[PDB]
Amino acid sequence: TTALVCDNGSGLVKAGFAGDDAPRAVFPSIVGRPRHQGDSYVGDEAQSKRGILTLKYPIEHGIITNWDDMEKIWHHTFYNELRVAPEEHPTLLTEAPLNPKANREKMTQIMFETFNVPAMYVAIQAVLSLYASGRTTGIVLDSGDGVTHNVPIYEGYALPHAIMRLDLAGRDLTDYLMKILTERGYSFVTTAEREIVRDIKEKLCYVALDFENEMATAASSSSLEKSYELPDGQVITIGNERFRCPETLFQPSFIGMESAGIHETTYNSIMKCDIDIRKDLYANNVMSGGTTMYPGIADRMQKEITALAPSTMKIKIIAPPERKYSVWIGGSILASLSTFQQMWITKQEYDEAGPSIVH
Ligand SMILES: Nc1ncnc2c1ncn2[C@@H]1O[C@H](COP(=O)(O)OP(=O)(O)O)[C@@H](O)[C@H]1O
Ligand SMILES: [Ca+2]
Repeated sequence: TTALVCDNGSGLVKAGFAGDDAPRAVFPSIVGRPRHQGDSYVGDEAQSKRGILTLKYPIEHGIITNWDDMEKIWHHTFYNELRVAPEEHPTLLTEAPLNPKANREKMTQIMFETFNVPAMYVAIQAVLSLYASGRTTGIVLDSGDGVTHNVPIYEGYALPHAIMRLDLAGRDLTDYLMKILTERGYSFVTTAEREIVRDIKEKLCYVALDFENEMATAASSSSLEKSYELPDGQVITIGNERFRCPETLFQPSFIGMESAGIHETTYNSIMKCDIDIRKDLYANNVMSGGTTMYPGIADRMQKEITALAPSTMKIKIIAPPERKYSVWIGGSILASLSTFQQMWITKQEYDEAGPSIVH
C-alpha cells in the first residue's frame, strides 16, 4: 500500500504519495460555501466561483480553526486531487509548531472516524523540512503564507521551549505590496487583483543585502526598475517596491507591527537553546516555505546573524531550491522509511485507545 502525505498549509495544501519527489496536488487552503442557501467548493474552483460563495481559510494562521471546512479540504484532497479511497492508505498529516494537544487529537479523530484511514501520523512542519535537507539537528526558518516560525531541532526533535512565532508571512507581504501599488494610483483591493499583486511579488521582489544602500541606488538610478503588464493592458514599473516589500520580514514596522524581524527571531530562538548545541544551530540554519524564496534572503540572513553572533561563530544558511515543498518532501521521506512503519497509529490502536494515543 502507498502512504499519503498532506501538508496542511495556512495558504496552500501540498498533498501526494510518500516516495514521490514533489506533491502531486498543490491548491489553495480555501473553502467556499453558498452566499445564499437554496454544498461547498475547495481550492481553485472555490476561487473561480467566489461571486456565489463565502471563502474561508480554515488554517488561516497555521492552526486549524474551522473543523467542518478542514473536513472539506481533506475530502477534496483524497477524492478530487489524489483520487484515492482514504480507507486504503496510511496518511501522514503535518501540523504547525506549537499546535495545541487538543488540535492534534481532533485531526486524529477526523482521520479515523470521518475518513476511516487504516493508519495515520502527525508531524511538525519545520521538523520535516530539516529532515528533507538531510539533517536531524539544526534550526529551521519556515515562512509560509499566514505564519513564520523558527524551530530549533536537536537529534530529530523540535525544542518547543525555543520555538519563535511571527504572525507575518507571504499573505502580509502581498497585502503590503497591494497597499503600496494602490497608493501609486493602480487600484488593487479585490480577490482577482490580490492574485495579480501576489504574482508581481513572486516574480520581481528580492531582499536587499543592505536596505539603506539599495534605497540610495533606487533613488539615484533606474537600474533596479522592472516592468509588469497588468490584465487591463497597463504596464506598471516598480523599483524600490521590489525590496521594500520583503524588507518587512526584517522590519515588521513596515506594516505597523512591533515584532522582532526574522533575523532577531532566529537569533533569539538559538539563544533560548542549550549553550552546548548553539554551534550546531548556527552552522545549520535551514530556510523553508514559499516566503523564503526571495533572491538575496540567504545572504541577508548570513549578514544579519553574523552581526548578532559571537565573532568566531561559523554561520551557514542553507536555502534549498525545492524549499517551497521541503515540508512535504520531508514527509514523503519519513513515511517511506522501514523504521517508520511501526510509528503509524493504526485504526486498531485508535479503536482500542481513542484520540489521546497521538501523543
Ligand atoms: N517565489 C516566491 N517568492 C516569494 N514568495 C513566494 C514565492 N513562491 C511562493 N511564495 C509565497 O509563499 C506563500 C505560500 O508558501 P507556503 O510555504 O506554501 O505557505 P503555507 O505552507 O503557510 O501554505 C504565498 O504567500 C506565496 O505568495
Ligand atoms: Ca507551510
